Amino acid sequence: MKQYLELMQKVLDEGTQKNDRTGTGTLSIFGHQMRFNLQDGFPLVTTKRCHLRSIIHELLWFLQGDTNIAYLHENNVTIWDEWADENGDLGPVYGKQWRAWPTPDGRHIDQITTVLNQLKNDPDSRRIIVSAWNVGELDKMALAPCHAFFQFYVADGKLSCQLYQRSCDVFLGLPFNIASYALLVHMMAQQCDLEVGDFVWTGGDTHLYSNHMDQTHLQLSREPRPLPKLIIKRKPESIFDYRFEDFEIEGYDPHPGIKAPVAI
Amino acid sequence: MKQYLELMQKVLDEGTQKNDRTGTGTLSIFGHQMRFNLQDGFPLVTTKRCHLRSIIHELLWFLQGDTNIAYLHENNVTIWDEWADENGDLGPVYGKQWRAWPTPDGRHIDQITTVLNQLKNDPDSRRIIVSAWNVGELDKMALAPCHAFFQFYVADGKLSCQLYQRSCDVFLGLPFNIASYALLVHMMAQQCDLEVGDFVWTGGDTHLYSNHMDQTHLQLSREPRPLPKLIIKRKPESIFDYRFEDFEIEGYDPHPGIKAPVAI
Ligand SMILES: C#CCN(Cc1ccc2[nH]c(N)nc(=O)c2c1)c1ccc(C(=O)N[C@@H](CCC(=O)O)C(=O)O)cc1
Ligand SMILES: C#CCN(Cc1ccc2[nH]c(N)nc(=O)c2c1)c1ccc(C(=O)N[C@@H](CCC(=O)O)C(=O)O)cc1
Ligand SMILES: *c1cc(=O)[nH]c(=O)n1[C@H]1C[C@H](O)[C@@H](COP(=O)(O)O)O1
Ligand SMILES: *c1cc(=O)[nH]c(=O)n1[C@H]1C[C@H](O)[C@@H](COP(=O)(O)O)O1
Repeated sequence: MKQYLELMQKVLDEGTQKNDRTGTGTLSIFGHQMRFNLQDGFPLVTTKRCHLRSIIHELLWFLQGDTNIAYLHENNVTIWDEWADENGDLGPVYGKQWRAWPTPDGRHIDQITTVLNQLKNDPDSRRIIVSAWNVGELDKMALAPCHAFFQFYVADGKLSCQLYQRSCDVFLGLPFNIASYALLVHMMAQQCDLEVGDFVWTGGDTHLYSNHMDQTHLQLSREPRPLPKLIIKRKPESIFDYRFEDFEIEGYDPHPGIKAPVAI
Repeated sequence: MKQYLELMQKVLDEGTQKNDRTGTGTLSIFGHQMRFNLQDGFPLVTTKRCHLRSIIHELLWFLQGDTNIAYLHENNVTIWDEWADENGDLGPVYGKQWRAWPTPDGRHIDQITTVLNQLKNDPDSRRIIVSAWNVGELDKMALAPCHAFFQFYVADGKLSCQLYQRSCDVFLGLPFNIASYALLVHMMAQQCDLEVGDFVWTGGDTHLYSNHMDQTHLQLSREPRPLPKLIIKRKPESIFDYRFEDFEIEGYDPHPGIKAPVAI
């Protein structure tokens, strides 16, 4: 995508060399924003082939309130393998926080149900937020939340969403993240009888790993193609009733995929 | 300031009319980001006279972990009066969350001290964050956190900070929020022996209240003056030991003040 390739180039041009947690080294910038008019098409990267099944299953897994990779494995999704324990658990990550944020007194808050009811009963609200950044359970998570905070917004019958990503691996994670959130907005809009608006992505530490330089240069030489179109084939009784089988992508004609190692 | 005045014009140029919680009505845009290089000068609005006295006291109050307006009152600051109860309490708002975020297992996390330790021992960390968005305690708060989540970053010996403000009253609140955080960055940098970098402001629902329109156009007809300079006269033993008297703002020649009603 135009704005994705531009960020990719910006990181190369203005990035500072940093020794990161993995000891791999990164080139990074701090503070960046992008906006995607979802009406213009589904923001799935065309300069390299991305696989929807992993994106879709991870999102459905999140909405289930699940934190164990078992489900992901039943569907051949291996993206979280390197951080799960002997028992396949990742800790109280995204899924647990979305559906059952634990209160200090033992209760649990379901942020997704709250958000649904807000979009339906009070769309003008400036508090339609979901946060995965639970400070009191951070030490129990396999990896701290990358996409950690998002807010919904409704104007002119259109639903927009802004994500704050504290840490962003531009080559591997960013394409997944954008598509995952674009997808959720479509599901939310469908469940709330709203049209899709914009997806605004805001990043904190935005980086390119040193061992992704070749892959980046390769990708930067490819011309972006027209964005695909998402089609939801069924309308479930609720936001928790979607299945992988309900999503179809039309007109996705990307450039060949590019392989790259993950920083553990 | 140039960045601030451009934002106002943007809200006016592409904002949508929205109804709101206060019943006032607003002109609103969703998603915006601006950057202030702190080395260029202290970002205190010059197109209208701002009162640094209240900005400073509110910040020291936050750092103390206080949520009762008594302290503010003994210092003649009345900015939080309309939301305080009979006892002057605001509930577990900013001060409490920054200094004592309650965990489900009975602990309390001091996010300010943790951040300070991170800046000293692991400045390259991508997790130097402070969150006021405690989902489990939102129901006890007089008003949900407007400036809800901020992240620090270090590069080239300079300290940067990005704030995600979920709701923003452009005319009244924003000048306060910008100066407040720029002040926090200076204090943090002085404690960690770092230079001041950039302050990146990101907003969710950014709006102008319907009853601030005349004031807004009056302000926009003014030319910004040179930014003032911030001088810290002492280096306290801890970030919690600053006093109002340690700060001095020089070269501040603002245009006349413009009064506007606050929406409760
Ligand atoms: C974001 C996110 C979720 N995640 C989780 C997640 C967890 C830790 C991380 N760590 C680092 N260093 N970068 C990441 O982007 C990252 C992402 C992902 C994990 C792996 C792949 C990945 O290896 N992608 C391959 C496809 C492999 C496959 O289809 O199985 C690719 O080339 O695209 C993508 C996303
Ligand atoms: C942000 C923030 C902190 N706060 C708290 C705070 C709480 C609720 C809010 N509610 C609304 N609708 N807008 C706000 O900006 C806002 C701000 C402020 C509160 C009041 C003023 C205010 O009345 N502005 C006058 C100040 C006069 C005085 O000093 O007493 C001004 O002309 O600036 C500014 C900041
Ligand atoms: C985390 C997972 C995700 O959804 N998106 C991402 O891009 N990432 C990346 C960021 C970073 O490279 C690594 C997480 O490491 P850290 O916690 O920031 O040190 O995965
Ligand atoms: C809240 C407090 C602050 O520091 N700064 C702000 O700009 N505000 C504003 C935002 C909004 O106009 C109102 C809070 O209302 P709501 O919770 O968003 O409905 O005060």
